[PDB]
Amino acid sequence: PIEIPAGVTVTVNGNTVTVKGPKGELTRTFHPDMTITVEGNVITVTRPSDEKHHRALHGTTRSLLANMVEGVSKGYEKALELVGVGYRASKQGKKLVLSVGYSHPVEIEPEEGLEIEVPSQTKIIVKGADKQRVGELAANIRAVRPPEPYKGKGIRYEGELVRL
Amino acid sequence: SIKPTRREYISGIPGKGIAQFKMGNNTYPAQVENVVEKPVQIRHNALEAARNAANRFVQNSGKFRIRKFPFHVIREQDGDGMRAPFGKSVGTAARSHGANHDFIAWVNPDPAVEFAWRRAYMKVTPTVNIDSSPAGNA
Amino acid sequence: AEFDADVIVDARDCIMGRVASQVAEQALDGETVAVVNAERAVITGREEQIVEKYEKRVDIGNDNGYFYPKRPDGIFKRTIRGMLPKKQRGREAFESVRVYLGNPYDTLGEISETLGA
Amino acid sequence: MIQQESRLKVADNSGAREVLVIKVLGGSGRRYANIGDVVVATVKDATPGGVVKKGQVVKAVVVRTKRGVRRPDGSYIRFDENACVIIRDDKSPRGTRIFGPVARELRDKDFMKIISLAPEVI
Amino acid sequence: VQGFAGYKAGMTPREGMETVPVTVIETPPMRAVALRAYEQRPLTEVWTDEFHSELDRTLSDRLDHALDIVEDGGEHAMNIFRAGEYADVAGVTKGKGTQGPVKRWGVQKRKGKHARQGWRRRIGNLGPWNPSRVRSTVPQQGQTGYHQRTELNKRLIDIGEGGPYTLVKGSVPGPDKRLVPFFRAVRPNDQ
Amino acid sequence: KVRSSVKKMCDNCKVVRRHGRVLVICSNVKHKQRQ
RNA sequence: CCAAGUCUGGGCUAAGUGGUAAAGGAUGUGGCGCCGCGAAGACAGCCAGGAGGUUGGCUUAGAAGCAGCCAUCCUUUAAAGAGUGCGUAAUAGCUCACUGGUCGAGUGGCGCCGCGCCGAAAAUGAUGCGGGGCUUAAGCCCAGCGCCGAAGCUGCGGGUCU
RNA sequence: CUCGAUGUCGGCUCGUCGCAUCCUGGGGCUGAAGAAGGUCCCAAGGGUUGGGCUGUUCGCCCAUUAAAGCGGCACGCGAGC
RNA sequence: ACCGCUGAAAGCAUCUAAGCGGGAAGCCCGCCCCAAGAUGAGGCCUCCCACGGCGUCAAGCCGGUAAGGACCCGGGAAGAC
Repeated sequence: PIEIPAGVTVTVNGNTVTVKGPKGELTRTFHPDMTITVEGNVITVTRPSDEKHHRALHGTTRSLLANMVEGVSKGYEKALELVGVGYRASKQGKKLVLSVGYSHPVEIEPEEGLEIEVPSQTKIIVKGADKQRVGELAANIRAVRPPEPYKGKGIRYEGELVRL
Repeated sequence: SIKPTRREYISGIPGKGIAQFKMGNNTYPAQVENVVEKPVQIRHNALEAARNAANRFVQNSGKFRIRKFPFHVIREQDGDGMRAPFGKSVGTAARSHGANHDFIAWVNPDPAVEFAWRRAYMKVTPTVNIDSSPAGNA
Repeated sequence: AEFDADVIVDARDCIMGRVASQVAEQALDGETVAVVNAERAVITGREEQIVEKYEKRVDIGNDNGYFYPKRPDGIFKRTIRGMLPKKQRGREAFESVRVYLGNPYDTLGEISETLGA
Repeated sequence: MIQQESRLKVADNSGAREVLVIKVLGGSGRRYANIGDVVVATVKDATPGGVVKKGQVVKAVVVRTKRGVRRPDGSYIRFDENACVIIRDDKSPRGTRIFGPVARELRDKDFMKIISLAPEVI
Repeated sequence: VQGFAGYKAGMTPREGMETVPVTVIETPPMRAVALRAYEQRPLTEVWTDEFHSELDRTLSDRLDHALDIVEDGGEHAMNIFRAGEYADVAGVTKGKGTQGPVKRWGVQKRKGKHARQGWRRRIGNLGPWNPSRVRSTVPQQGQTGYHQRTELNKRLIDIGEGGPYTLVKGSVPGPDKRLVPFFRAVRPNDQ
Repeated sequence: KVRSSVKKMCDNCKVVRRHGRVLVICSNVKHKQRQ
């Protein structure tokens, strides 16, 4: 039960939903094992089960959709924290070049779609087009570089804490 | 149901050795209690014990009453080996006739004693049934 | 390659059961059934434990050996062949049936592949 | 070469004479004490109680073995004898002094200490 | 023919800087017979006679560059194998024959007090009571001397022509001089 | 840890189902409940 | 595989349970009763104070809910927390057990069940009997329906003793 | 079942399974900083040493080691000692 | 095992049924060693051409084709034969 604001070109074929937009050019999938919902100016949930089970099944799609959108129009953003009294980073090459001891930093690449940013060496973060494909990779590096909370330092999901 | 040789020739006329009945406190209505369904020469000892540990965790008002008590017993290894077996006693109790009035957690509003007994069941052995009495438990 | 047109059939979706069942049925009587489809095929949901059982055909290796095919092709091998015995006819009855992947002549593609497909 | 209870003299003065070979030092399996190598044996007999004394739990190394040592220089070297030197956990000799020559070896596996004390290292 | 190969020269070491023993190997270009491809259908080996004079007494790089020498007319000089390299060779065991479970297969024999007793060579046992008859496990006097032996990390040091021949890093060609040697540097690790 | 017999620590430690499995969860290394 | 309905009817399974196991657990799932309310516009999100005499007794060197043994009351007022809770040296912050705006139509609770998942580790190699089977797959429960199949019983005809 | 007969302790050799795993990797836990330990879940690949004294296994002792594993199969093996 | 992302049913959370990834001396592959007698006898190249007379679906009896092979001899780290 939602919307499809400005530009959300929507094509639901075979079970795939093709969503074209601004900086959100995206083609996602969407179950045939249920009921689609679209009307050119809105859209929503289809009851191919109405029953608790599948109920949620779409009770998820809903979001799913919600994603396509917000994703297709205003892309996503993951806020990362560079907390290292030694570690540090600042883009380099078509990827990131973080560092945190060891000896060989590392170059990481946001394959077509994903795209990282070095607002300022210390902190960084990613802006993709699919919260999905984002949060993941976004993290897949947030760890990539041990956050070890033994006493404070390392890659950490924005809004963390400490320890003892 | 093999039972013993007689109430005064083999082994009959004892105190069975245990820790008496009543505890907790009164209570006119509130029916708080415990019973079973299992059949078993209720393991004396195990028995005696159990119930007790019950008081161990509570203390005062909650009919820590308990309507059980063994009074007969088994026997086995003593003498030659395995053949013509005489008899050496040990371990009396009482048949928990496939369920029945166990002990009672009886009192007005004092579940602080229901949980208790509860702790009392946990223990025990043969599963046990958690229950209430005429009215329930308040 | 090309052959007769005697037992002209295929597969896909259906129930990887009675499926073969008759296959033979006519596998018996005295007929040749050359079809195909493998992948398309079908069989019990519970994929998972689905791909297990036949991986039980997978590494079921007994010194004395115990291959256990690794392409749809088989799956049907076993099974079917299962329907029959092992004295003459039966046997032969196993050469008389034949299937294949995509298409040579005018959930049933995962366990295999899975364990070999 | 040189294990179980093969015996070998001293060349240093630690206060020894000869020593039985318990274990070949290094790690599990291993079956051999070849100069440079380090042995886990004891006194078969030692002077009149210099500082060591007969039958003393010990640690010594390899420097003289008629087993013949093939020098990476496709060369060959051996001796009329088989014995070595004691040591202080810290691959460090005791004998204040040396005796019969020895072989580059040592150096290669640490010990100079003797390397030079030695009258002659072959 | 996908590879490169010839026979055993022999062994000897000598020189270097520390010194090192290898082995000699004979083989110019033993011509080029067709080439591996399963195109349009089943393709593998042809034969447009162009061989020796006797032979009718019996009448994608590796293989690729081949095309280079196998179309030249036939032959194909050996030696990319250059200065400091790791091919691999597959000799032919050695008519050693049928021997006792002794050398055939490592094993301790007749001990002392009975390590002689006109006693000796002969395995210890087979299978227990309940288990079941036998295993295809314990080898047996499994003849030897004929195996299609070979190995790995086969480093070649140098080569020269006067007669196309190769010098090797540690021999162990398996089979004997005048023997059938084939080399390669397969999934090298020293790479 | 306790594999067998898990039951709610911290006044939160949750009840989750992984692989039908039931493994305790709650904001504490001192709860890593699992069976 | 081997003869005979991939019968029909209406439930229940989403683990291959069926194809061995107990104490012991848990908003699994499906069917039955209870306490409170949604126009004193209800449980879970969110705004806020997150009340004062409560800082009482053993031990105090520290109970002063957030060491533990006993209390469990009063209040001026929007009501209240015998302050279940993470802590530290006791004190010192948050958290509902309290409700306004923003929604708005079903939300939390125990008894009764029928089906089901953890505990449940083994020695040659693997197992429903085998191939196999997930709303006639098929299992399991309750309903009607017709076919199989003994040398048993009818038809055929002979045997034989009382 | 076997007395019209299945030759029994330990050793030797040749081993083969198994996992409740001793060494070994992977993990979560800790009253874990490091390091090293403890706790428990997943994995058997490979591997798990010389002597001593004892008929012994077991076992104590000596020097190692990552380790110096528990147990099957008539506590495997006498038509093999 | 073990760790995460995206998110239902529980309008708040959840590695989760469905969607996508992380992660082991371990499985599969890969590295050597056979090996179609795997009766599904596999591929391919390079040779050899229709001989005789007899009743038959004579797919049966003879010269053959050094295509070709063999046997016998002489020899081999090939080897009991």
